[PDB]
Amino acid sequence: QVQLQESGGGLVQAGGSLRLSCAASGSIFSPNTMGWFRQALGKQREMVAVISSIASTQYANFVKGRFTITRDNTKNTVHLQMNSLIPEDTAVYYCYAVDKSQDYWGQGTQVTVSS
Amino acid sequence: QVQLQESGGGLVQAGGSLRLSCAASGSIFSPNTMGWFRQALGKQREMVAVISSIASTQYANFVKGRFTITRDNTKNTVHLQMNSLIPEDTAVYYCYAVDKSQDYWGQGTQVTVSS
Amino acid sequence: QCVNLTTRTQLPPAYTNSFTRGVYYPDKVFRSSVLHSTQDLFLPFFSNVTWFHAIHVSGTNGTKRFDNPVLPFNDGVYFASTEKSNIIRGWIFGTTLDSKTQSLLIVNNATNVVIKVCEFQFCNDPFLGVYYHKNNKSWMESEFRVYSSANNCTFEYVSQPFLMDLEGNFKNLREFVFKNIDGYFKIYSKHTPINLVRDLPQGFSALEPLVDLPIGINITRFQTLLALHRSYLTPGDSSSGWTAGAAAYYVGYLQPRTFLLKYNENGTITDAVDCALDPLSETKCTLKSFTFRVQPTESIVRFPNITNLCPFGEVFNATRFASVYAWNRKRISNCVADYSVLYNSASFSTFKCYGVSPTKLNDLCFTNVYADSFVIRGDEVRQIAPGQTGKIADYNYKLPDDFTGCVIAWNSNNLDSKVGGNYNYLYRLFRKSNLKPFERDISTEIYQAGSTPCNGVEGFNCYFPLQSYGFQPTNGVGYQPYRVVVLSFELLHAPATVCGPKKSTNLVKNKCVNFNFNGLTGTGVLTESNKKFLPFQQFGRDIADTTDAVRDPQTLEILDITPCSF
Amino acid sequence: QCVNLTTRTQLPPAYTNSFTRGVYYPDKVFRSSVLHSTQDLFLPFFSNVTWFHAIHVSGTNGTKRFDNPVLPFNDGVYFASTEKSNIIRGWIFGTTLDSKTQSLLIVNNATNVVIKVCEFQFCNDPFLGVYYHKNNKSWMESEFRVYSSANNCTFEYVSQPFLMDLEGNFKNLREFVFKNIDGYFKIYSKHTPINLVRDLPQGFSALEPLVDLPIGINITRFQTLLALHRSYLTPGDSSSGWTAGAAAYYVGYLQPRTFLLKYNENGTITDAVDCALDPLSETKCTLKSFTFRVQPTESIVRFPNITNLCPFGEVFNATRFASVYAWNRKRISNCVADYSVLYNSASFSTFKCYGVSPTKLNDLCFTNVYADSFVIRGDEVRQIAPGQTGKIADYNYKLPDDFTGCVIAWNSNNLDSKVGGNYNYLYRLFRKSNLKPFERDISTEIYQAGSTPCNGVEGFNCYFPLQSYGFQPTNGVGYQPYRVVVLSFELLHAPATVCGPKKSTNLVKNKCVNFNFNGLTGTGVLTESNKKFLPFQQFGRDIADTTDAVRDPQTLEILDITPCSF
Amino acid sequence: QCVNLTTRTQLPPAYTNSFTRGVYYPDKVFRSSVLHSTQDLFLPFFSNVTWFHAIHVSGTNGTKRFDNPVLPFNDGVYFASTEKSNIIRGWIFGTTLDSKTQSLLIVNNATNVVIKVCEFQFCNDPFLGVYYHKNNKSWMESEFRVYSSANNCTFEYVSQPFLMDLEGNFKNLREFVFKNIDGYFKIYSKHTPINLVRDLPQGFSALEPLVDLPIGINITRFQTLLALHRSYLTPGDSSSGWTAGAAAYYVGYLQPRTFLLKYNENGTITDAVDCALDPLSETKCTLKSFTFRVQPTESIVRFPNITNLCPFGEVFNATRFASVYAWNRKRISNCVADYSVLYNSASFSTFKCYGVSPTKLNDLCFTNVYADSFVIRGDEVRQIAPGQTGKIADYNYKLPDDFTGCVIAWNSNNLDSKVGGNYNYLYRLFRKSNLKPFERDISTEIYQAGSTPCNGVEGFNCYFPLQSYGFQPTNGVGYQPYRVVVLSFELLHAPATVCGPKKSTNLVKNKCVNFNFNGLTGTGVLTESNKKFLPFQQFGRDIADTTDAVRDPQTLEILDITPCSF
Ligand SMILES: *[C@@H]1O[C@H](CO)[C@@H](O)[C@H](O)[C@H]1NC(C)=O
Ligand SMILES: *[C@@H]1O[C@H](CO)[C@@H](O)[C@H](O)[C@H]1NC(C)=O
Ligand SMILES: *[C@@H]1O[C@H](CO)[C@@H](O)[C@H](O)[C@H]1NC(C)=O
Ligand SMILES: *[C@@H]1O[C@H](CO)[C@@H](O)[C@H](O)[C@H]1NC(C)=O
Ligand SMILES: *[C@@H]1O[C@H](CO)[C@@H](O)[C@H](O)[C@H]1NC(C)=O
Ligand SMILES: *[C@@H]1O[C@H](CO)[C@@H](O)[C@H](O)[C@H]1NC(C)=O
Ligand SMILES: *[C@@H]1O[C@H](CO)[C@@H](O)[C@H](O)[C@H]1NC(C)=O
Repeated sequence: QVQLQESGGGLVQAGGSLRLSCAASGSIFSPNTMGWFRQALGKQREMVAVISSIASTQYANFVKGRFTITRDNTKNTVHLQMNSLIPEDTAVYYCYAVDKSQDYWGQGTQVTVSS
Repeated sequence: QVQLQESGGGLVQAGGSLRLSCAASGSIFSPNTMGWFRQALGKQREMVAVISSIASTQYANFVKGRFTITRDNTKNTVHLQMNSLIPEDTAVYYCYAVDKSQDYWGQGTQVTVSS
Repeated sequence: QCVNLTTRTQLPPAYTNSFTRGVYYPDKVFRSSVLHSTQDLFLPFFSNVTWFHAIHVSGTNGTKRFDNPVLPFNDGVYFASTEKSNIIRGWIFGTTLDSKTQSLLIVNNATNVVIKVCEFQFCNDPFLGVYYHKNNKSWMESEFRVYSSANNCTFEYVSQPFLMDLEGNFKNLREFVFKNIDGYFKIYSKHTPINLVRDLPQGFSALEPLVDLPIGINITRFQTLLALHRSYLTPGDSSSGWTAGAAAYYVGYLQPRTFLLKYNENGTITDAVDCALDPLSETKCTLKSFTFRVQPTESIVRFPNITNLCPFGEVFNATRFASVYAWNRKRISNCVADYSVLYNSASFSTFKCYGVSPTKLNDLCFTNVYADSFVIRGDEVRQIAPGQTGKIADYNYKLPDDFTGCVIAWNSNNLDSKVGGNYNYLYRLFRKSNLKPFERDISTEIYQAGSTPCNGVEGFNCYFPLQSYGFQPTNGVGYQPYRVVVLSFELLHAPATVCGPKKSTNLVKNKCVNFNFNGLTGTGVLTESNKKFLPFQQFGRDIADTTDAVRDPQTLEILDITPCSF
Repeated sequence: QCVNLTTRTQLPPAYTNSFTRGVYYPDKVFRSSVLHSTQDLFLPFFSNVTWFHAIHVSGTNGTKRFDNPVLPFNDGVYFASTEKSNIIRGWIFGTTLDSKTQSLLIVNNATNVVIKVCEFQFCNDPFLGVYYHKNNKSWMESEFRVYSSANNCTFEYVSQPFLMDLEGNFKNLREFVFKNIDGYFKIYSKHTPINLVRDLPQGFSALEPLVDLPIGINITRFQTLLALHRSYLTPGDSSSGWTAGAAAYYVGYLQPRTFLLKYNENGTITDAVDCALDPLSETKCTLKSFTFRVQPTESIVRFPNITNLCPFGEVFNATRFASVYAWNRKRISNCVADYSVLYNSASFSTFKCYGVSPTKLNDLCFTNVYADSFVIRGDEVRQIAPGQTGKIADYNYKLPDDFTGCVIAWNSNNLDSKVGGNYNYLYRLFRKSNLKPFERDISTEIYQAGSTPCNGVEGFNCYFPLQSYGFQPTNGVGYQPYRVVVLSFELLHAPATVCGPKKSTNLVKNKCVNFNFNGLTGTGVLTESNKKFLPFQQFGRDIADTTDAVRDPQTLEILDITPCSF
Repeated sequence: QCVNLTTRTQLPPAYTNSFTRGVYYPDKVFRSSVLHSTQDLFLPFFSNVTWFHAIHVSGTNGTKRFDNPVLPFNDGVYFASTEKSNIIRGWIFGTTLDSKTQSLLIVNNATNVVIKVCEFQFCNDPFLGVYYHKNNKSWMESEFRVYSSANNCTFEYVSQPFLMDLEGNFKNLREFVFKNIDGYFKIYSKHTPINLVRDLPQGFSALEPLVDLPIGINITRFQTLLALHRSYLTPGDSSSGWTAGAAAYYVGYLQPRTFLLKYNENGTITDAVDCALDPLSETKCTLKSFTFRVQPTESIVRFPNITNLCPFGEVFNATRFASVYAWNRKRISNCVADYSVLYNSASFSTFKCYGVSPTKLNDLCFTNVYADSFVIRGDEVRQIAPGQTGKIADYNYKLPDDFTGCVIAWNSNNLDSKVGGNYNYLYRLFRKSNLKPFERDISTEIYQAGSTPCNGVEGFNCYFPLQSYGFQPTNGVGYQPYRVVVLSFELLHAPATVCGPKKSTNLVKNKCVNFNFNGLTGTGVLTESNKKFLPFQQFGRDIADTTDAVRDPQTLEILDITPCSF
């Protein structure tokens, strides 16, 4: 029962910055691949980025050059530093764990930016 | 190259009359529907009148009983008889060839009526 | 209404020999001067047929009573009768011979045949009473007291009498063959004048077909209808009945046999040869002219000592499943697997097994099983099977062309769909190449449809491999969720860990027997073997085509199999 | 625009001989000094080809009118034209040759070819008004008077002219072969200078392929386009046309024939042999070198004189159908079975026939037919078919793997469902064992799910065999009721009683004929036979693989059958 | 905890010869006095195996450092060890040998084995520090310094020691074979006494299977664990270690080979033959007793010159697109379509294909292509896709539920927008009813919004159907104009007129190649030929099929084909 702890969103004015974090507390057999997915009310799931632990980047063009992902090997955590926000980018996000057996999901982080 | 030749406009005092002419050349297959449209500076395209190949007349409520259209089947041309002129009729007019596809317009006739 | 007679007192049986009697025409095809071999249900030659008097007088006082015991009906009946006074009238056929089950009645009065198929409530001593009229005596009036009531009649047949009028040693021998095959009750018959022969004549007579009744019911037992000329209310001292039952009947039971029939020039079967009677008859049948392997006694089943139980419940009743890509694969071993709960639950929409019948899963024994679990749409359920193509079959989960196992899938609208859409499951529309069977690629590398490299950035002609699965509870069946698990069975030359719930039996040795060691089934005799199986050896094949030696699973002892065939 | 021409007056046909003409290259392979046998659409050797004058002057006055008939196009056409003044210009191909259907137009003017496929509105007499201009007279200007209008053009093609310029006895022979195979219009052509031969010359010239047009239309008829040099408005007394139609064209029709073609060293077909022409040519084709089927004229059909109509109405349109337990099958015999009513009704959701195609039941004859009439859920309808499993296929109604018959079923939502639920239809989920096919169990014994006996009383691990089905009009497709009839047809060596709606014919003795006796169809000759058939015998087989003798169903005379082949 | 050692310095590799060693038992059956051919992962005979000293003295000073490189694991490993005092203790297997991946550890201490499967943090130099007790010296106490941390273990196994106690020239040879197949780590082992042989001895010993651990981790890398008798803190000048590493271990890699194994009368593998070693071994394997086609180099594909192209430029690159009522439906046929242009160009915002994948357009051939070109606002170009609604999906363009084809849209600000606004594109908002398939309604009748008729005159509740769109260059993206083309592809049972471009390659003569000439595929060598093909006859043929010559499509030269020498 891999649990994905997500935290670090909220309400921020246009041009601000936030720092999300997702932590996998479960088994996580052998390599993983940690991803972040976007969903605004009325649309589908849009994956922001599915960077693996080793490599492969996998950045999307939606917010090109604005968000970044940091990997912590000691605790095997992932942080989403989101800078230069715009009301379009705002949505609910879910962290994604590919794993060796099955893929899991988070419980959600609200991100809102407007003026 | 389907061409719509425009003639018969100009400057006329209130109460005068003119006879505009729409001349069709090119492909213009048998089922055509030729119309006249009004445009005054600051407004959009207003439907003046239309006649189809059935020879039926469809006129707008703006000009009840003033404009008239006659067809020429031998040359497949159109004539607006333009009578009982008022200064609200001051606007450039254009033909419209419905045909079947790729509707063609003309180059225009300036109509001015004032005292 | 029925009338109660006396107790039958269970007379001891009496037998007699049937000298080549009961040969009927197996087909309706005219054959002339030809020897045709037919494998059908025939009365064996020189067989012991059981013979009963119509009236038997055994008591010291001189009691006269019907001999009409309920006789079994095993794959047809040859019924012969030697009589002179029409004291035999018909038969009843059935399983329980009461209102619970359907039954057949055939009775022949002076005019015609009555054949009925109804839920007769037959009495213990069914029969027909015969009284002559006061002036004519040419015909004889019959009152039927066979059944108390009849219900649910589905057949009625009337025709010319099967049994003619017999109205003083002019006995007649009438032979009949009754068969029940494929819901059809066939009557063959032949009637011949007899003279001075008490038992069955010696000779040959062919039995021509009479009728083929569509009865469509089950028969296990049958009885005989007899005509009583005396009175049950007042039994006379003697001569009230018919000469103390001189007339009587023989009953024999047909068996599956091959007969060689000789059609003469006119098309009549003038001679027959029973292939299983004597070696000379065997020679005649093999040469088609008129001029051995030891069987197993019983079945023994021998399995390992395993008391564990499987997590099949957890796999099939799990709260969450993996996506189509990155499908979860669990190994199940060292447990006893009951597939009846699975096969007979009827809660699965799709259940296909390849390389094994789904009803024999409970019998086989496998080294290991692998459970693959995920969720799909309906139109893609057809894609989980060997030899198929498609985006799942080529990019997500490929079953090999030699797949052996069972794919199971069931509806999951109310588990996996949510009103605004469940986007927790995905697939890959793009990949550089098709998959290998059971290979699971989980890479998320951005696709490169164009000629320019994407470098892990999806722009134009660059797309992320995975697209979400649209689950809504209002979706059509093709777009609805289905939870699917593929159970791949491994049947290898290895000791099995996942078993069936079969009970191992005792080991019977030095005897030809049906055996089943660790799923290997066969027939043969077993002996102690001195063969030097090392602690790890399980099976043995010196000839590489016949398992000469095996290890018993319960007790680790080498028993070598000789074929009890000699 | 078109011009109406005078009546053709239906000139009588005239024929001539085609001495080894019309051989084209069937393939596009280079063969050198080899003999190849090709089975293809060829014009038979020494065939009669019908020839028409371009302009015929047959009236007494001297009227000159084009002979331009509409001719059939049956599996290709060989069109040969002998002319000297380019009076023939092209062809039109199609079925209706009007605006309703698509048509193909091939025309040749002085410059190039015009190939079109459009919805041409061809007039009665298409042609090209051809006129010379005043000074050079090198070329001829053409006015097309072929079609009134063209719409929905789906093809356009131009190339170097099919016919060369002919601008005084230098007659030329232009031979063409037109085929329409697999939506491709294939044109082969050859041009040869001819001298002093009025009709088709004697010799050999192979037709090289010319064009392959992916036309993809249906062609049944074709016509010829002619050049009108004279004026229709003022027809001259004489010489206004071209020498009273000295030019002519011959038309022959291709047929499927086997030819032996001889390719020389350069690869050009030098000679050919028509294998079906003469016994010598047949021998040449048999040896592959250049150096007993008596047919049935008529067909004899014999059926019994039965006027009854089978009671399908009391089965399919019955007001009530029993539960899935109690067999209510209706037996149909001695009646005429019109099956087109059921299979052309298109109201039954399942038509699944095994062993017999559903369109040939109207021709076959059966000993009997059994109609099972029951109501079953839709998702379980797929369980009524041979070789299947499931609660219905195992615990209610079993089907043997060798079924010969048809399962038919339709929706019964508005007939069997009520608002409150119809629990009069009952089902089993539990039995001690599976059935045998056509076994019919109506027992109500309570089954023992546990180890303790139930003794006919429900309780713990004791259940009734009977559950009820909630048939409601709001149920889905999977749960709505379905009315199902299983028609089992019996084909045995017995006389038929449910013979279909055929028409028995008269008798032709001692002549070769296709014959049908009570359902046995075959070919042969019949003679009077002295064989005697026993009343139960209908057929005869002295050799056991061919029916030598047969009984006529109408007259009881026994007729023997001899093979037709001499 | 781990201890850092000195740099390995990358000692140059040294090899030795393996005289028929490493043969194990492939299957678990008893075979006696039989020759069996098995194809499996075997170490090839007389192979070069790499040999490493446990302790190597190579420095000038006399440094004693272990030689324990991390070696590959390619489809199995044959690990032999010749030693005397138990310096080799076990192995570590894994891909990264760190915490990122799972790892396998096998260790043999003085008492038992330890087999663990965990993500150990292996150091650079794992080893066991072995020290004897001060009084007994019978056994050796071992300190493990091979991993830093053990966590998330998924396996544990303990049994009798793999390596027996070796506690002075009685060297012993211990041979192991490690395989990782189907999630199973299989170990085979054999122990022999060796005398006066420095390298692997000459002889035959078969390896009996030891363990068959079920383990999912992939290995592809491994290392040997050794024991230090000396001290890492204080390294002695000499003899502190064990005699400068006379003992050694040899590593070879298994390969897929076919062996002929000879099971003797007692069932042990006595001899083996490697079928791929020498020609005589090949003969022995072919006769199953102890007593050739040239491959093609590359593939060649040649198709004729690409000439006809679609007028996609007249559609996509057109100057003016029509209104949203009169779509420029244009027919496309009889020409070659290159869809790589519009795909790789990627100048189109929307590119959606339904019923066909967008990358295989160049491979499919279509009967017809229909192009509809027009101009539409941003949001509405998003609307065009099957099964959707809206003003345009319901009132101007009718799009079927099943639609095979591609919708293609691009932004058109700089082409269709003017400063004053382009009102030449008209859109409807009112119609009496929704559309039917592909209806191009251009009627201008005034719609009756109220209950009174309009009679072609506007007024109250009377509106013209056509409103104007204000296309301006300052408009937002949603209101900006987009030029759109929908291409509907027709795939039916007719010949194709629109085909993708065929990609031919270069020509290689006088070489054995795979060739594809206009669909004719084969393998062979091609030479210039002096044959005389006709203008047609693309490919020649010999006496019996088997095409000898072909004609190159691009260059009319005739290339004859000779089968590749075999
Ligand atoms: C081991 O398991 C722990 C707890 O489940 C987890 O945090 C860690 O990522 C796993 N892998 C390690 C420690 O390498
Ligand atoms: C899942 O639960 C249902 C509850 O009705 C039960 O009938 C079924 O047997 C369970 N599945 C398994 C595999 O045990
Ligand atoms: C069960 O099997 C084991 C090993 O096969 C054996 O040692 C034991 O005696 C058996 N016990 C019984 C009760 O059969
Ligand atoms: C049953 O009645 C319907 C009435 O519509 C009719 O169409 C159909 O042919 C009938 N079928 C039979 C077998 O009578
Ligand atoms: C009709 O059938 C009867 C039945 O025996 C037969 O007698 C009669 O000849 C038949 N009629 C014809 C015309 O065959
Ligand atoms: C035509 O379209 C092509 C598509 O490849 C592209 O190069 C360009 O946009 C257009 N060029 C011209 C000259 O119209
Ligand atoms: C085909 O194209 C090539 C290269 O453009 C040319 O050399 C060759 O001549 C062409 N084919 C013909 C028949 O001209």
